[PDB]
Amino acid sequence: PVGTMPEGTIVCCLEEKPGDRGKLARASGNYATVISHNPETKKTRVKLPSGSKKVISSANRAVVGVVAGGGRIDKPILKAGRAYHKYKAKRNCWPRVRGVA
Amino acid sequence: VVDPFSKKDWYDVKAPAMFNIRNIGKTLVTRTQGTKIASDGLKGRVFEVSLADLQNDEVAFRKFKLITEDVQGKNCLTNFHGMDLTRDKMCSMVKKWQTMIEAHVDVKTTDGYLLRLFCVGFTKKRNNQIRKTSYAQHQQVRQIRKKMMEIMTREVQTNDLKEVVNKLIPDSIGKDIEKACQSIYPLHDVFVRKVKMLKKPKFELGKLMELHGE
Amino acid sequence: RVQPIKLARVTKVLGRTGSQGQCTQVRVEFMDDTSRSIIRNVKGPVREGDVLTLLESEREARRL
Amino acid sequence: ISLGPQVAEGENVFGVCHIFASFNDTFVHVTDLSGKETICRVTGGMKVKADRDESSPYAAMLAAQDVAQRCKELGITALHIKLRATGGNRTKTPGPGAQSALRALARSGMKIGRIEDVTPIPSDSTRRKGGRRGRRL
Amino acid sequence: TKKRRNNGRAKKGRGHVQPIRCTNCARCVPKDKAIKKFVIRNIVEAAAVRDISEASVFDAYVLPKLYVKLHYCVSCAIHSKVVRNRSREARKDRTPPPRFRP
Amino acid sequence: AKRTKKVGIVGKYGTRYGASLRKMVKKIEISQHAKYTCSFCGKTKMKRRAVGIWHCGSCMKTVAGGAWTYNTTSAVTVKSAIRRLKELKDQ
Amino acid sequence: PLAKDLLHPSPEEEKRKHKKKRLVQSPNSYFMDVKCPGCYKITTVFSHAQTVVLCVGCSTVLCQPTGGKARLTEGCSFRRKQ
Amino acid sequence: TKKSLESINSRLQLVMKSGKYVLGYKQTLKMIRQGKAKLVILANNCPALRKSEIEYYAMLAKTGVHHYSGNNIELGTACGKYYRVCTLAIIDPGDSDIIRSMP
RNA sequence: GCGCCGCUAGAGGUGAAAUUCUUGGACCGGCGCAAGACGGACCAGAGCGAAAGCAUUUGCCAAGAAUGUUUUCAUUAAUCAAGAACGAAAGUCGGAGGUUCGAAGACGAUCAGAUACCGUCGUAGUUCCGACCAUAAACGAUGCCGACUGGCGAUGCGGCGGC
RNA sequence: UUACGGCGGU
Ligand SMILES: [Mg+2]
Ligand SMILES: [Zn+2]
Ligand SMILES: [Zn+2]
Repeated sequence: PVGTMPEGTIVCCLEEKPGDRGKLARASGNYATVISHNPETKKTRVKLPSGSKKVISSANRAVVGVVAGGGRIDKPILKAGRAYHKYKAKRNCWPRVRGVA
Repeated sequence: VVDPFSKKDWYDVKAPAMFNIRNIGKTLVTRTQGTKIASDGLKGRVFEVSLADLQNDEVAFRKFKLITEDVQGKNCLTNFHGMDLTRDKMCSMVKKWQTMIEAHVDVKTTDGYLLRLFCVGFTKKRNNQIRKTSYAQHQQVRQIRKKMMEIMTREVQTNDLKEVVNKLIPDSIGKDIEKACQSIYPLHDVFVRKVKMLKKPKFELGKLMELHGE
Repeated sequence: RVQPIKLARVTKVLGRTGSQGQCTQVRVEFMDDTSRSIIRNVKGPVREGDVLTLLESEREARRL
Repeated sequence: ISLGPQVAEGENVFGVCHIFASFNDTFVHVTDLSGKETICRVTGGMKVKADRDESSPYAAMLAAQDVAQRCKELGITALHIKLRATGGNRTKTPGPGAQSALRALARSGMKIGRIEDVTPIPSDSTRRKGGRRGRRL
Repeated sequence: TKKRRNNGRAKKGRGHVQPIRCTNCARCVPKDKAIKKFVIRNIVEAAAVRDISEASVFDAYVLPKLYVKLHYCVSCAIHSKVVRNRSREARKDRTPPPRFRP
Repeated sequence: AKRTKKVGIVGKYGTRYGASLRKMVKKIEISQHAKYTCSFCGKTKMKRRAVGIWHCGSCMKTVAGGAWTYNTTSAVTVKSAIRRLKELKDQ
Repeated sequence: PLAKDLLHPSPEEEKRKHKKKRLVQSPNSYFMDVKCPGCYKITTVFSHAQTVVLCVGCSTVLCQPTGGKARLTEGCSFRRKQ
Repeated sequence: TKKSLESINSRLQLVMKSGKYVLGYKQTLKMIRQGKAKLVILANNCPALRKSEIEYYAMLAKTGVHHYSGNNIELGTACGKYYRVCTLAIIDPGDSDIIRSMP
């Protein structure tokens, strides 16, 4: 739990409320940093991957470290066919026709 | 409209029993109004006090820190937090045409009080010396600096905090690494420059009340 | 805040000053002790050894 | 009778006084011995209406008077001095309103203990705002 | 013409020195061209010595000094007149001016 | 032989896709296909499985690392600071 | 000094030059006889030694190699030979 | 990280030049069970239960274990050869003092 | 920069001033934490390096001059078309970082005009990694090797000799 | 703080 790790540690997959089994900063390469505990009114703040800092509970359980799979968006998709295969596994959203067209 | 200096009341601050003058001064804090109690509002206040308004004859260029850890009614009882030199003395002793040597070591006592020690020292121009530069060679410095941090490693790791800071008022450590280095190169302004505190051992309340004992 | 309008006798005149030759530095003594003596600047003709009256006594002399 | 500490005639209580005498303004802020509880902060720019004179030595003079007229009013009776410059990246000399705010604090009924310079000196950091060829007036 | 034998700078067996910055104008100068001045000015401003010691809580208090090192670019060393232009034969000396304290 | 002179691994893309984009891939692509020395068995058998998943040819031990390379520089900076915070102050 | 007879120098001036640069060159080394304390064995050790010389029977260390000229370990019996 | 770790591995290649030794796992396991092995050296890289029984046999044979700070490919070049070696056992030091060192 | 307190309306900045920051409490003071740069004073007509260049400690690695030498080899050398290695700062591509400073830019000023100096803010950049680029007032504006030709005091590193 | 110019040949 984030009430025991000291300030400036690097955290992924932290619960946004106690018991939630892990919600914040989950995707590949992201991490969250804890800052500024408050030992009375037990509640700490963190630094999310959007840069938005957010005060959460002090007993939010959370796994130490950064997510594996980082650097994933550095390589270009580089052609339309490998973007077909990228979104075949996710949803039905890929060929986005311009609304002007 | 409202005066905030009516809702404050003056406490008074005590020193450890190892010092001669025991009564430092008079801090103040606001009164208790609901949550804001008048006992955490003044723990952890550092009282940057020198020796000469805390001893009877000892020098003024050495100051101490004395964090409050407890309040016992009106009294505001303190424990040692660190020392350093005043900066006017700290740069009166840094002159040209001498080599300044310094060392540092992280030592804990036998009492659970991990400290960080800073010591300095200056090569000495001799009494019949005619040449202007009394410089040391670099291997002489590396074995002076090895000898400096070796000695205060011992004279903290011997016994508890109470005899280590009491070593400090006397400031012998600097005299001992004075005498034990002048068969390598002669030195003369050899002080423990700054002492910094790193750990507190669980704050046993009986240990503080011994340090404010007889 | 309220000061006495104090009179003070001059020692040696420290020459003219004031970028037009208009002010003279005088070093007055405060008529009750000669150990207390501030350097100040007056305009007009002086005559070493006389007494002039300060409207307010200690502010500033000429130093950059 | 809520204001004033418990002193006899001869015993006096100390508070440190921060003389931040940089350029362009002057602070004659005074506080207690631990340095946490501000007793009376007054500033040289709060007692002129000219803004050239925020760092004038005369503004520092009457700023020291009111902070001595309020300190002595409360029950704190003698002062330690902790003069600053700007320090750090900037200049390290005190401004014009250093000595006059310190001398008027001695003439206007206040006792003085330890004085010590406390301006921030770095261990070689933080490139200075001038450019390379400096400010060219 | 080469004006001075060293080039205004005290480097001989080097290629590069630390650059330092001027005090008032913050200009980048090398450490060995810049005009240095170490100042041991008393912090009490001696006109106000017999005005604070009678307000002191002591009977003999050794006043702290102020320890400021100046170092100037030569563009501001001449303008603030810490150095003066010298004649071409009275120039070949490195000896500092006499002190004259009392 | 010296078969090609600039393109190297991204000659498989041919004359397509751009000049910066083929140049941008040929660092990532030589990185994701390399055999790395395994830190657990010493052999050069860390071959990339799926993205972020790295595996030994012998001793069969799967390490979850970076996407294209075995140690992300952001991962080593964290691990060097995590073990700092564990020993410093001891929580 | 237009008439220094630079074929006949004094031996004092000859001693205080380099070991090269002399009118005839000659080394500043010598050989020395050293009685180690407690044996009959005279050692014939070279002056500017570079090795640690050990004695044969009473095998203690005799000299230490140092910067120019070898420092003998014990204060010992000692003479310059030839 | 500067001057004097030529206590451990420069004494090691000395024994490689002079004395006698075995390299590899099942050679040392034979030498340590018949008492002829004087000092076994493990890598930083060796698997954790293999380390636990070589240390355990040295508890039985009353021999020394040195935990070489280095990889198994780093200990191999420290031997002076192009293998990788996790475990060795020296059975006869030449004239150095690896055994008469710190353990 | 961010917490938590303290007191109060200014703070900043300039030759002056304004843009700006501020009772959702700024500046100031105190204690804590974080991050990235940078190693002050010691620091010199000191030192090393082929040149560029190099300053916080301890520590694996490999190198180097100088000195010492009654060792060794016995001309192996010197300069060098071709061809190579290294090369400040800025610059480019990609990746981490992003405190400070800050091209561009925005605004304030000052000016007859200000696309400038002066001020607030600020992108690229300055920091690390990898790949490039090979130019500088890269200067001692003096190629390298060799010899000879006045003196004096001093310094630095070895060596030797003495109150 | 602001201070910009002065036709050609003799
Ligand atoms: Mg489209
Ligand atoms: Zn300047
Ligand atoms: Zn493997």
